[PDB]
Amino acid sequence: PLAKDLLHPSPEEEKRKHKKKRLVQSPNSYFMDVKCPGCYKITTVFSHAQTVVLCVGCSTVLCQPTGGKARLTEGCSFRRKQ
Amino acid sequence: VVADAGAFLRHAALQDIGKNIYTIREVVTEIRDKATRRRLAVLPYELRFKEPLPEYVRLVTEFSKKTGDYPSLSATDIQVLALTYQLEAEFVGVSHLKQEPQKVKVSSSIQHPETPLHISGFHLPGGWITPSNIKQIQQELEVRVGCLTTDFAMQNVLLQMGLHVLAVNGMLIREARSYILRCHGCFKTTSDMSRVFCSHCGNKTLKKVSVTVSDDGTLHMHFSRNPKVLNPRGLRYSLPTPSTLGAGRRRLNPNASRKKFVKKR
Amino acid sequence: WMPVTKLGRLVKDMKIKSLEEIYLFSLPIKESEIIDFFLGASLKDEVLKIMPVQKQTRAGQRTRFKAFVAIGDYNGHVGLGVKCSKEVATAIRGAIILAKLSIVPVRRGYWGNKIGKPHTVPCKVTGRCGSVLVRLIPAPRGTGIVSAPVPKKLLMMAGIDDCYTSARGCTATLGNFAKATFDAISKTYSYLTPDLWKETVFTKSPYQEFTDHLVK
Amino acid sequence: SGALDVLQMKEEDVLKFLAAGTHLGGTNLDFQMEQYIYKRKSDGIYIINLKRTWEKLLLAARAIVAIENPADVSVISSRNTGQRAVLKFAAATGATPIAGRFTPGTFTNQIQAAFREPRLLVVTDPRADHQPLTEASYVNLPTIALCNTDSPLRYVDIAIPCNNKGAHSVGLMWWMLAREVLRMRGTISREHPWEVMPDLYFYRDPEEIEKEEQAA
Amino acid sequence: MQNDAGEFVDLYVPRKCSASNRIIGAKDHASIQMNVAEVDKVTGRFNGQFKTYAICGAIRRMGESDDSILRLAKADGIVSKNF
RNA sequence: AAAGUUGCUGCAGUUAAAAAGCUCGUAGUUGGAUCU
RNA sequence: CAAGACGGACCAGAGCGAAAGCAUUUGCCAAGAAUGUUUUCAUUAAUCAAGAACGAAAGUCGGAGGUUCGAAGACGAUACCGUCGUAGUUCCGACCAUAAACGAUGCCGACCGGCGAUGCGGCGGCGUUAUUCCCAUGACCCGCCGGGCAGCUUCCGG
Ligand SMILES: [Zn+2]
Repeated sequence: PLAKDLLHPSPEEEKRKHKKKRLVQSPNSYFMDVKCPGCYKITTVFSHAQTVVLCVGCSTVLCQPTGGKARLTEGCSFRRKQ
Repeated sequence: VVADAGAFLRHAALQDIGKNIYTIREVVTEIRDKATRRRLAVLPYELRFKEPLPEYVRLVTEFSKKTGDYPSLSATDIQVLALTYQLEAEFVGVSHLKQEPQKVKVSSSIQHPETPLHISGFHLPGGWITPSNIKQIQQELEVRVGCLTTDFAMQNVLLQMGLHVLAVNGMLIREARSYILRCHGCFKTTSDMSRVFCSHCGNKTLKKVSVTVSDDGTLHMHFSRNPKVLNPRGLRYSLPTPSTLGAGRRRLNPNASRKKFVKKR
Repeated sequence: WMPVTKLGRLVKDMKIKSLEEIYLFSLPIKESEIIDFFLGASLKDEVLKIMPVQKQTRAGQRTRFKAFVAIGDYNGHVGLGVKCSKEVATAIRGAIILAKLSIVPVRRGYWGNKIGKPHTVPCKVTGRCGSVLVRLIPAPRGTGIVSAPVPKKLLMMAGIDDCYTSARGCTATLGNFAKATFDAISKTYSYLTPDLWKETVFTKSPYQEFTDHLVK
Repeated sequence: SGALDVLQMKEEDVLKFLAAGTHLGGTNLDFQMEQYIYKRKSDGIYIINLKRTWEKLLLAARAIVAIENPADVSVISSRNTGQRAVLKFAAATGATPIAGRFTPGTFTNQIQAAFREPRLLVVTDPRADHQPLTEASYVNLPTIALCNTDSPLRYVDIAIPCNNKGAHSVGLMWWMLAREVLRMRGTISREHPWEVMPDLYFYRDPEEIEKEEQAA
Repeated sequence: MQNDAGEFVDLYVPRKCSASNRIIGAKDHASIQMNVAEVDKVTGRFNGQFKTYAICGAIRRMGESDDSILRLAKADGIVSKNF
């Protein structure tokens, strides 16, 4: 209190804050490569997806929508981007 | 047979079984109960008063501070331990007793510290309390010289030294189990069951930990592997700017629902 | 007069020069003889009001005289004293003592063009007491004091030649109204102005400066 | 204090700190004292960072060295667990001690037998010593304090973050503050440790003293 | 403060608070002025010099005084930057 | 004029006179940032 | 056995609703806040004169039913109380639009101290449980974020 650099907050405090209440607002989500166990293709999937993303070659269910982050099925691998 | 002040408080009339009844003056002149004072003038005076030698009192003090039971017991307890050690020394050869007490072993459990095991009036599954057992229920009940100690600290240090301790009944004690208070901040134990603040750190941080000792000089002491006891839930609240009744109201955390038209003082 | 405080011991000797270096360090004054030695040759006294309050007990209502007085040297110092005593002369005497204990500096400023000695409040200030609000506004030279009589007395004692005054609340309560204008003068002093923007160079404290004197 | 390679923490210092249980605090936290906590361990005890309280001890020592006269420094403790300790703290430098019940009006009522005018105040326990902090907020008196985590910081200028409930921790920290003020005051040097053992400042229970002389 | 002739027409100048730049009043009996001594950089000896900080009564009453003193000591280099 | 007891400057509406039982709603009043 | 009534305990510093208000199970119908969102549109908004919708209880018109209670009333004692008891209390369809209809406290927006409890949603994590469950999930534990109901503390200021 009464002495804190509002221009340079600590990064853990910026990650702690609400996504709109940061100094420059930014999303908490990400895009990710998903590799189906029955194949080896790459699918670009939003972390907070609301639709059932299907495999382009296997036509299998990749993620299940939830209230928050999407639930990937068991057996498929994922890797974050950027 | 060394008579402790607890034996005088419990009206333990064991002058017939033992003949070497000796004790110190301040353990009998500090009793504040008038019935014990009245009973002291009726009993025959076979009791003798003496003071232990400084060397033996000192060595009692070093292994009392080695065994960790140092702050729990008082100066009169030191005098009683010194007198019974001297009586054992000038009756029996001193090679029987030992020093460098054994390190304590760790053996945890999932039971809660406030589980009422070995309380006579309850029933865990039989377990019944008759009027014939009221005289029997005193403590955990299982040659020339013995001790009439009652508090667990003196019995603990005597069984750590291997000295045979006696009770109000005829037979001796083989196992002695009780509860002590252990600090989880500065790791110091206290056997005083009524204290609430710690000795070294000084916080209100003592918790119930069980102990059990045997005749051989082996001690094992049980924690509780229950996360209910060790959590800082109701421990932080804002304070206002600056007896046993109403005890359960304090054990509630302040940050909780009380009724809207009731008030905490 | 014997001194019982360290500041009293300092003012008993000719080690501390004026009242302004007591006021600079905001030290509490607990003896009226300090200001009697400093500026008591030019103080002027006046009683504002006397009211008997009654405390009823089984032997009747005991009568307690609240005396309202105010003092000042007409040059920049003013104090207001209230004391509840048992009779009249003790009440006015102890009220004089308390008004001596509560003497504050008075910052005086200009209205415009800054020629001669300062004559007005430096800025529009407001004092509060109870529901009573008193506002002091700078005035040109020769305006005099446009006030109620109680602020007339207080502002003449403070040395303020010219002032406009407004008042809100139960001004018929004399104690609250006198305390409101006293608060207003204290706030004339405690206001921050761009001429007080220079960085403060710090001076040795009189207790720290005269420490060999307190050793002996 | 300043990264000058002579006033830093030593291995003996941290060893004796962890031996005396100073670093562990209470179960409450006041939000003005968040910068002295390292972290919150899951047991429920706030630990106090050792370098922070080292620097705060050095700042308090620098504040207490700066007074040339050791006689006008008040050192007060109401709880018995520091009481005799502050008496020996007087034997450190000559700062006047007040142990036991504090007389109201000691700092503010000049017509008293016990009327003192110190220049710094050092306080063992802010919760037990609420009256001397209240009176120090009336006479322009600065304040050093030994503050636990569950301690308010009102009118406290240097709060030493330490366990002050236990006798060993408070006696040790009084001994350490005395050693620092005597080290850079001019009495002792840095090449040799102070001959006074830390256990000398420790408060002793009467139950401890009735069986201390038994082991002679 | 000053008239147009350049003369100093004022009783005295008050001390401004080192924490919040507030004017410390003449009847602010909770305000402090504190002296902190420095040491020699090679031997840690009190060399007689000092540094002065004044804190008004409002900052002390808020409980935010030691934070202000620590920040000022950081500004003057008394407390090390490895804090 | 006092009356800041008609209040734009400039009043009030828990307990003293005083906020509609609640919501929607045209008129009227007010309306984010941005272009050398 | 039947008749109508009413949903105890659980039931709270709880939840939902615009308010009045809402508590037996299951099924159907259409709404809804908060949350999550690297969706879409791009100022579409705030407040209310006129105007409109709902609005406890009592009361009024018409149909049905009247278990209990019960204004008025008839008895007995002494305005109080007891026995009996009409309208009403209940359901359906229209009127009425009033309450201490309360936070005796407009609505929207911004700033201004702390704490930890709780309801919901989201996120992260040692760990314990579905008789050392053989990965996930529900139940707990710790911590964070958002909107809430609601407390304690403070010389923020008023
Ligand atoms: Zn401890």
